[PDB]
Amino acid sequence: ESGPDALVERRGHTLIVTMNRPAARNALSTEMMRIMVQAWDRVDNDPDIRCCILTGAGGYFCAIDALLKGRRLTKPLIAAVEGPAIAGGTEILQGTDIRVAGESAKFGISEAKWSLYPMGGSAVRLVRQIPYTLACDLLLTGRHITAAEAKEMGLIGHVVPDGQALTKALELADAISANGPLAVQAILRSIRETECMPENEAFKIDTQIGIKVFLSDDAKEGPRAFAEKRAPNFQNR
Amino acid sequence: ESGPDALVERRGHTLIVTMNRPAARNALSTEMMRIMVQAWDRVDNDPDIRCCILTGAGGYFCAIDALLKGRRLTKPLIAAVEGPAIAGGTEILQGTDIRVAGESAKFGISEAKWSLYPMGGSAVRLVRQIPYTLACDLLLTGRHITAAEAKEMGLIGHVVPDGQALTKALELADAISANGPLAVQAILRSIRETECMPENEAFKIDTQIGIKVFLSDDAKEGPRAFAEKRAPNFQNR
Amino acid sequence: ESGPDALVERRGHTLIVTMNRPAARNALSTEMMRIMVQAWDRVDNDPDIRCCILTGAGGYFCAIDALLKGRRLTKPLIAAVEGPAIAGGTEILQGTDIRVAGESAKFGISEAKWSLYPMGGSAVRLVRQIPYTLACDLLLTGRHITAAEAKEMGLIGHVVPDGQALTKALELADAISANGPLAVQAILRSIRETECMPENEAFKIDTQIGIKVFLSDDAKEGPRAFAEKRAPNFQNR
Ligand SMILES: [Mg+2]
Repeated sequence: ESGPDALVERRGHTLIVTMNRPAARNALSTEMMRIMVQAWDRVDNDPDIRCCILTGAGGYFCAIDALLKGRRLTKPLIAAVEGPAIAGGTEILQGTDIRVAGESAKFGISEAKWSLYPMGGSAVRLVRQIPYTLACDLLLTGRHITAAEAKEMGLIGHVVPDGQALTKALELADAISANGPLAVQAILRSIRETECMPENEAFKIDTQIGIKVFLSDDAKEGPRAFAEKRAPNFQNR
Repeated sequence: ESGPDALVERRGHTLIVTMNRPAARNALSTEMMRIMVQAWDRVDNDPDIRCCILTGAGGYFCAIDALLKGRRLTKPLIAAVEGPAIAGGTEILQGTDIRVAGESAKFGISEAKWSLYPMGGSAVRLVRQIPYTLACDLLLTGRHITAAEAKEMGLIGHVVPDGQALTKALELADAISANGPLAVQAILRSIRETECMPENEAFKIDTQIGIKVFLSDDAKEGPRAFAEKRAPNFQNR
Repeated sequence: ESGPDALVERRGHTLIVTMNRPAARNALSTEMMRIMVQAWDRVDNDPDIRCCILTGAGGYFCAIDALLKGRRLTKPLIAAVEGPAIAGGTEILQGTDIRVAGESAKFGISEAKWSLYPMGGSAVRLVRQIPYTLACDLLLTGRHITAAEAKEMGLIGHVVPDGQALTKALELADAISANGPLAVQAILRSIRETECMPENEAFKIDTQIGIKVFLSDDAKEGPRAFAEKRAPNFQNR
């Protein structure tokens, strides 16, 4: 209806991306997606950004690519879900790392009800992120579930009262942003680089990623801060 | 004891396969397995079948291949488990997609207690379908668990009062059968084809499978039905 | 402070390894790690050992390699966790198969708080062992969780009152040790050998491992014992 189809805001080291078509339940638009991709590039390219939050306006969530298919942000992405996260909203959710929902949020992948296909990658990701039979139930029946059920399935990690999803997400982003950005981002890189590698092969990649972190200046600041019984002040190097 | 070792029945678009040796707790027989494999071929070859249900007779579950090892049905398979699903019964369970159990059902892989090995593929599948340490507990101790515990582990998705497992399974099959068969079956195909592929490689397979669905006639009927605010009438093309 | 940095004890077929630096919250030392690796070799080389338990002394857990990175014991390993299992303790935990914790135990991977990296392999293993978003929460925020929360996540399987973790672990080891060691160890071998192999390829490895078990003398003793309605007496051959 009014304004840009996605808003981008900054809060400390956290970049907040708000899908903003509330009159259309934040249904994806091409302008919404262009704003999202450039925010994604901002997250990757700005060393001052340590965390990203994805949310929707107007009591809905959503009902280089869109749902981050073929691309994943190099910094942590927290979903703050209020209200419906159906179809596109649940596919996007699987491209986020940490997941908070309001109590009244709903999840579901309804594409097959209309003989459509989930193009956002749910048929690849969902069985890898929650127990197989629970994933199959969602993908094949297309039924909608509550936030409580989603947490029970392991699809999200936190359920908060309605309206507090963004608040809790910002608490989590504040904890991430206070951690060493080089460590946080190396962990993500390892998770992605080692996917579907048997662990003896994966450990070789993971060990080299880790040793690189230990060679940083920030890896000296962390221990110094702990010995000086004070909070660390990381510089992304 | 009496009758064929497996019964096959039709209910709408759903084919129902009933392991039928209740005097022997539906222990697998070669005649039971031959009847199962030809029912499986019926599911795959009959475009009118959109869903399959596997259950057992007589208050037991079970206590191209048997437990669908080396072969998986190309259409969704729902387990309706009443009573014991031990050893063979829990291996078969892992070849099904959606899983309903009566409250008094029991699960377990007891082979190692007798220095036997689970030949139905549990040592491959189980750690991939539920959390690693829960899978290890089952496989290495051989202990039996309740339906409630199985749902807690993510091994099954639904627990219903005793005797209602098939009823709930038929509700779920009715929802699947009302969905677009080309979409439902492409999702399964993607899940199977992309297994253990890193997601950037998997997404290429998954995208092509999906686009093929969108090119179908049924993918036009689904949206037309929604716009005409009516239920869709799919033709498997 | 006093005594060897790790104790090794035997209870029937079970070898018990106790990280023993309680004054330092059982923080890993090089002497602790040397004692652990030789105990590991004992587990692998002694046919009389059928199960191993890893625990810590003094109401802490821990706060060929250390956390079994690059190496895994060929026999089942049960963690008995009392008190803090932070950082090193939670990485080690992921190299164990069956997991018991006292009610007051705590888990967490805090490395990133100090811009350090989890060198024990958590960035590879954790997302494979529990739901993706729960793993990401732990690894990226570094926050600590209770034993109840860990069981909810699927990170451990059993929560017992404080002080009873080793007792429950010994119950579980007794059940494992009574099972056929050739079967138990083949299951582990299959799990490890088939990791990240698509199941149709994995099943070929898993079938050959299993058939080898069935050719053993113990695979005849198990059925004979059941027919003689008596407990089996396995000889690891
Ligand atoms: Mg997995």
